[PDB]
Amino acid sequence: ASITSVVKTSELILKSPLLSKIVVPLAKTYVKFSGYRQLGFKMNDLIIEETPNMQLALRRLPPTESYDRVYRLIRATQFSLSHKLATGNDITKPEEDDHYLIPYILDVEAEAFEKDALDNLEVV
Amino acid sequence: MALRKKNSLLNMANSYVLDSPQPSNLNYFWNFGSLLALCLVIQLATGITLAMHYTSHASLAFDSVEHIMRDVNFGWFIRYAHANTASFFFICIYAHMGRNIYYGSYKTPRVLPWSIGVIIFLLLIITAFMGYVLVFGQMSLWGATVICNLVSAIPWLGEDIVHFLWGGFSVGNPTLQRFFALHYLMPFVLAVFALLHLIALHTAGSSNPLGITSNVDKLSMHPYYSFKDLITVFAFLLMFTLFVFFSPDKLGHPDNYIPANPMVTPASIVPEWYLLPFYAILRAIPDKLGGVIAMVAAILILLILPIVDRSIIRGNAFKPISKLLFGFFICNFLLLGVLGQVHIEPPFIVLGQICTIFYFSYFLILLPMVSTIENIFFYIGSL
Amino acid sequence: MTAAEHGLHPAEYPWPQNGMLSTFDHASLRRGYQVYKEVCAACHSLDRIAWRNLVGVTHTTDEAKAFAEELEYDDEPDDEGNPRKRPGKLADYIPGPYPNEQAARAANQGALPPDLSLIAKARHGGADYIFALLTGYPDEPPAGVVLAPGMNYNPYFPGGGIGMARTLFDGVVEYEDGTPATTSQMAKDVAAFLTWAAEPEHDERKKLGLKAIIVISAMLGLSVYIKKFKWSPIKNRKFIYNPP
Amino acid sequence: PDPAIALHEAAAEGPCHDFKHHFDECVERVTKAQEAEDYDHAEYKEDCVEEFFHLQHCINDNTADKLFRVL
Amino acid sequence: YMGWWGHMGSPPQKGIAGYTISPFAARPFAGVVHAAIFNTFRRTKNQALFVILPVSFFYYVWTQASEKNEWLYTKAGRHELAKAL
Amino acid sequence: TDANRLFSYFMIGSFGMLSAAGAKATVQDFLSNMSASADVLAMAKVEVKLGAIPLG
Amino acid sequence: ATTFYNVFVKRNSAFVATILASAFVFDMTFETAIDNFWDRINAGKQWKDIRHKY
Ligand code: HEC
Ligand code: HEM
Ligand code: HEM
Ligand SMILES: CCCCCCCCCCCCO[C@@H]1O[C@H](CO)[C@@H](O[C@H]2O[C@H](CO)[C@@H](O)[C@H](O)[C@H]2O)[C@H](O)[C@H]1O
Repeated sequence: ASITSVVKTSELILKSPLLSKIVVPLAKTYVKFSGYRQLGFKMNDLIIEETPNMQLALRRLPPTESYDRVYRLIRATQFSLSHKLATGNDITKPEEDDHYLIPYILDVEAEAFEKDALDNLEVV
Repeated sequence: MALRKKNSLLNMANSYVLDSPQPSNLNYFWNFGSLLALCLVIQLATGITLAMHYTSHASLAFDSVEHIMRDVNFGWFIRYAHANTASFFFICIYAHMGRNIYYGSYKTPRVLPWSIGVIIFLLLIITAFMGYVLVFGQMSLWGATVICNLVSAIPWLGEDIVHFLWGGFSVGNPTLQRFFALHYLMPFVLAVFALLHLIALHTAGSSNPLGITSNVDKLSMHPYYSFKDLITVFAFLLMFTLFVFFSPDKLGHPDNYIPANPMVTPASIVPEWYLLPFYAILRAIPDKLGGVIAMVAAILILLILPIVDRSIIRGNAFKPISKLLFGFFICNFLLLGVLGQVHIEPPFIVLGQICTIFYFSYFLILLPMVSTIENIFFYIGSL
Repeated sequence: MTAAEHGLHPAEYPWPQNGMLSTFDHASLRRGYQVYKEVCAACHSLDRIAWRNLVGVTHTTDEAKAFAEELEYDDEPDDEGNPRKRPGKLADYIPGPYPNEQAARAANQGALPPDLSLIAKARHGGADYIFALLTGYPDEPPAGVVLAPGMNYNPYFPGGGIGMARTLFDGVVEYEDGTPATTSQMAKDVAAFLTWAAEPEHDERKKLGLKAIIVISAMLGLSVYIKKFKWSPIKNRKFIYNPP
Repeated sequence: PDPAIALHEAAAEGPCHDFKHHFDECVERVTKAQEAEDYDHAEYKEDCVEEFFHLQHCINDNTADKLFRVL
Repeated sequence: YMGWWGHMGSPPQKGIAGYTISPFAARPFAGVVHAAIFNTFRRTKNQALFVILPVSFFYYVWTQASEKNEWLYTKAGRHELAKAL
Repeated sequence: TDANRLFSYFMIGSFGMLSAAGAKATVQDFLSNMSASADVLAMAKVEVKLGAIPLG
Repeated sequence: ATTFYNVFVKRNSAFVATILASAFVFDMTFETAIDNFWDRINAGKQWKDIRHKY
């Protein structure tokens, strides 16, 4: 699934009051049980990157964001191999779990999807 | 420049076993690949040795296996090693496939090593099936009979193909001699495909338990994974030892110590344990051709995992719902295994059908739904 | 399936050879051979065992040669190409009671007594099944069982009706070692002997297994030390990050 | 004599007495049912195999070790 | 998607200092007892439900099915078996 | 210290030693399958008459 | 310890020679040890134990 898909569907849910009332609390619990924050990751660090689109989005990250992501990946790899969890400031607090990458990938995909559409245009 | 890099031949070995850059966080489930290579080497050594003492002619086959047991120096060991390692080969291959499914090893960019992997699995099944026939005991003969008759389901030409495979009108000497020749060949074919799936993997490298890139943090294959592989090699050899020396017949069927008799049918004709889930799936469909299709589809459906998994994240480490679904899928696969060896009786008939539906609905319904929902939960949950 | 169709499952008897470190009792093996020779051999062959196989297990070279030399085997034809017999040698296989299946079945009301060389491996239960079967003929079949003609009731046998009658009765054999030959004793001895016949490598296999277990365990322990030693620089790695 | 004769008898009267009774009752019923006419043209003929198995399984559990101890 | 040593395909790394000590300078089994007890307990506790729930469910299913099957092939189960077939 | 290194080489050496002894046992037992099997060794004796054989 | 290291461990040629010589000794002694132990735990049961009667 494309990030675009996930973002659009999420926006449909967040619009509907009923839907958000039942989905948002579930999503927050899901995230708590997921436990990626306990390895000091941000959600966006987990997104599959071995794709042309994602490689382009990562190249467009600001250098600071890019350097910090490299560190979080290396740090999490060290926790993984040691069978430890993050403690203290290494734990990602909910307020630090920012979607730093989502804007970049949404722009990359916007162009890619428009290109596919326009490759199929029919002069009327 | 170091010789290991300069010389083209040495460099190929170097690229796979020494300088090969690995993730630094592979867990013990990444050790089944080398255990599978170990099983393959043991099977080649013991298999070629048994071939020096075995006679493929139906008048002598069963007796040649007894001669191996009784007269050949350490023949008992070589025979039991070969027979038990066939079981261990399947334990390791199921573990390896289990690892791959849990950690999303089938996702891009590793679709090709996974798809070649599915073929390796089919080749192992055929290899092991043909090897079992070679003993020419009661289970050998009757197993061959019923499995080869599944080909009769192919429309129009089905029966003709069966007689072609047998080289006669029933399983007999021609079938045994051809199964010997093909059993000898198939492990070499299998080794080639095993090499192909590694070469295909080398473009992306190994995945890792976190499902993120390891390009940031690599370790040489040697010495780290060399020495880590030794632990599981010795754990494997301990398990091997307990079966081969202390309980060599635990995984076998007593009926295979009775010489093949085309007249007498054994009480229950069951495949070897590792084929039992596929046999349960076949029984579930009442139609002959239906059953065969289902049974083959149960393996070929693995090829669609890259498509039906809709997750933006690789693997299950961080996906609580996917982990629960995976648990149910694996346990259902074991229940299918058990149901493959019960009698066709109430209430196991309907149970087998329910378990078969669950097996397929994992690929076709549940994984696509669950992976879609988890995508949304990750996004909303972290806003 | 009904329990009758399966057969009653035999008790787990404490055989001397049960036990990772236990061999067969060779005195029982010798006594079991004597039961085979005097009772079973009337109807059952032991075709996979040669006289040489007894030597240094149950008998000395001389005793086994004496057994072989009492029999006549087919020799190579003489100079006019006529058939000849010779006395047996240690290389010869123990000869069976019948020339073919048809003769065997004719002598046993249609039933074919199996060869006993692999019977301990060819039946679920092994020695326990052999012992249970031989000692488990009730005096009277359970009320309601209809036996087919030529059949005997035995609950251990699947279906209950076996073509072999009870054959072990107190004192059918006189053991050469003075052991009281009760039904139970003879069944135990012959079951042991037949288990040996099915798996004669048993004793050597378990001793080599002991050696393997010890070596492999030590290697496993050392491999854990060596892995931990080599991996410690990776496990112990620490980072300081100063964001650029 | 066969040590098993006495051990089996002891186990039947002792720890396996409930099973012994059931087998006995069953045999009584079946013999009586066979005694009655037009038994041969009945649909269901009861046996006592089940009860026999329960008794034998019980006797074997209480005897196996004791028997092999005296051989 | 993977290069080789020197050009692995990592985004540029800067600002991380890594430190470690020699295998000969380290105690390989330092803190082994604490790990073996407390670390294993934590890791196991956190995964327990994902094993227990499916195993227990499928064991219950099997137990019920096998007990019914056994009962159907007794004398008592004659009638229910006749209907089932 | 030399004592410190020597200990770890003792572990490595022991491991090499058991691997050497285990490989030797494995190779010897396994290859022995190719030596004459028990039945081959059983063939050993032949009696011949001499009365029939003419001079020269 | 220095002495031991310098003689048996420092040169790999010496280390491998020492390992192989140790393997030879281990192989011979372990054989003998297991033989005796096996004979004690299986006493009176083996052919060698009853052979004298015949
Ligand atoms: C005079 C006949 C006769 C004697 C004596 C005899 N048997 Fe048998 N035995 C048979 C026949 C006939 C069968 C086949 C029964 C059947 O298949 O219904 C048989 C079957 C068996 C079976 C296999 C039952 C099965 O599971 O298929 C074993 C084991 C056996 N005998 C062992 C022995 C032993 C041990 C002895 C004596 C110490 C013995 N027999 C003495 C005639 C004999
Ligand atoms: C003879 C059988 C096989 C052998 C010897 C073998 C060997 C290996 C080895 C050595 C690796 C790299 C190390 C590892 O991850 O364990 C590996 C990886 C892999 N194998 Fe296999 N394999 C075999 C069968 C299979 C099968 C049946 C499949 C799939 C159905 C498969 C799919 C894969 C995949 C996808 C990977 C990459 C996993 C990853 O690192 O993320 N293999 N295999
Ligand atoms: C993937 C590799 C292999 C597998 C999984 C495999 C599996 C098997 C199995 C299951 C049997 C039946 C064993 C028994 O119950 O007795 C068998 C028998 C046999 N295999 Fe293989 N085998 C493999 C490779 C080979 C090779 C390379 C040879 C070389 C000829 C070979 C030769 C034999 C022979 C001669 C027998 C019959 C003798 C016997 O039953 O032991 N095998 N094999
Ligand atoms: C695993 C069994 C061990 C035997 C190895 C398998 C034999 C077949 C391997 C050859 C197949 C070709 O495999 C290919 O080889 C070359 C060089 O060897 C590797 O090339 C890699 O290493 C070399 C230097 O080590 C670099 O120049 C290059 O940048 C890098 O990609 C490829 O990553 C690998 O895919």
